Amino acid sequence: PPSVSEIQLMHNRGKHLNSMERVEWLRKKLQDVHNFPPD
Repeated sequence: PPSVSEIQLMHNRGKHLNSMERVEWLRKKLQDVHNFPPD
């Protein structure tokens, strides 16, 4: 489980900075904001 699976295999995360990951997944995870139409 290398960098290709540091997402699904690694939930411990924090593998580089990840702060660049977070702010992105916020919008696909917080409640994933794409659900505005899919309400």
